[PDB]
Amino acid sequence: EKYSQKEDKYEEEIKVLSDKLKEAETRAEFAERSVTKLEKSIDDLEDELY
Amino acid sequence: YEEVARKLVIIESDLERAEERAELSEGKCAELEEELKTVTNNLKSLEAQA
Repeated sequence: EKYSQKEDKYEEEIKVLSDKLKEAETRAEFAERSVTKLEKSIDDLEDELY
Repeated sequence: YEEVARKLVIIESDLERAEERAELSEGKCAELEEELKTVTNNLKSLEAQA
């Protein structure tokens, strides 16, 4: 029973980590689009500046 | 003869009791072998489950 509950606690740690990972990865990939958008805008602004 | 005949009955009755205790302690030991195998198999089930 404590190991069934740990099966659930560990499964919950996987579920929470899966949700936190989906947020960290979605935020990382979105923020990486903000990286690429800021970077592209910086290159375009540099082409304009040039 | 009467002392050993009445004590023969006591000793036959104590053989019936010594044998009854052989049967009762053996019968209970065998019940405990079954209880033990049941809790050992339940323990192995719970241990396998755990």
